[PDB]
Amino acid sequence: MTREEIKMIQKSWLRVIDKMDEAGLLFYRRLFDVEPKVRPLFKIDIEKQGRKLMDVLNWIVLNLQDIDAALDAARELARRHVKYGVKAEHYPVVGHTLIWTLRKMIGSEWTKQLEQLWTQAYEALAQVMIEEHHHHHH
Amino acid sequence: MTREEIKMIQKSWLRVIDKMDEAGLLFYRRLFDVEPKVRPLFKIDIEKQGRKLMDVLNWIVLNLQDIDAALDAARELARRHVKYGVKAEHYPVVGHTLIWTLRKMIGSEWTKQLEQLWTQAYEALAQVMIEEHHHHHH
Ligand code: HEM
Ligand code: HEM
Repeated sequence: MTREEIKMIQKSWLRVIDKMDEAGLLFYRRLFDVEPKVRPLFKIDIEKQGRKLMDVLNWIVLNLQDIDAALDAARELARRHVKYGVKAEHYPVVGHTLIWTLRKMIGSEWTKQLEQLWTQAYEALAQVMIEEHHHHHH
Repeated sequence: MTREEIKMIQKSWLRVIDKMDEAGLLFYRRLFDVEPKVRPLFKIDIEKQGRKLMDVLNWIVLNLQDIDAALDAARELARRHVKYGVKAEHYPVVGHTLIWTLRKMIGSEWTKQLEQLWTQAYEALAQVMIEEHHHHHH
């Protein structure tokens, strides 16, 4: 997840916080209208102090903030790559070669699911590093 | 990222480690055949001690292990949800309602990019929690 991405997530979260109570009511009312069967899981007076919307939003945001902080190490790695002469345009071919090599080495135990997981993991990490390359790239 | 997912990633990583040197050579040879222009970024004798494949694989795996450990808190949250009477089948509607509410509250500042980021973040967290529900679900 890139810095640009977490920034726009945080900004939209702040927008909801600004209208927190209104947003929370809207969430409950929509939830119970689309799926009345979950209504009994909540207090009869749940609108008065329940915070379902924020419970979910805050968990997401707090988790993403932890992941973003951890990715500072990847940004440090990218800065080293700048110094190695590596450019943002080089990341796709390394990724393709990574998957090509894994497919070869794992053989008949390689699966579409594995290919997807490794592809998504590489692509996400590469996107963080590419974002850093762009900042130093003169 | 679910426990099932990180397990299959780790298993495939162990398979590569078993043939680490062979895999590393294959990676370099493929890389330089598809993109000879990156060859000068590497030592003339890079096959002898370079570890590009493992450098990338290990970074991915070590990052994913940290995220998996952090997700123990989400599994704890899911266990509480089991006790609240929540079922795996309830997660989609909460997610749809989350996005519906954000779209409403954010209005003309809501974007397809924001919708995608929030959708993916919710879906991923929900998948971790659903996996836990399945274990307790009698
Ligand atoms: C997600 C992608 C990548 C990851 C996780 C990664 C990881 C690493 C790591 C851990 C090192 C060891 C040195 C250090 O920590 O600074 C390294 C070195 C290096 N990487 Fe990467 N790298 C990635 C992408 C690339 C790309 C796209 C290239 C382009 C050719 C590249 C070329 C190099 C070079 C030239 C070195 C130093 C020379 C060497 O180790 O032989 N890397 N990389
Ligand atoms: C990713 C999805 C979800 C997240 C992050 C989440 C988060 C939370 C949190 C932080 C709490 C406060 C209590 C605690 O920590 O145990 C809570 C309570 C609760 N949640 Fe969730 N939840 C999610 C999905 C759901 C779903 C799908 C339902 C189904 C209706 C649900 C119903 C409830 C109920 C009934 C409570 C306790 C009663 C209340 O707080 O009013 N949650 N949830």
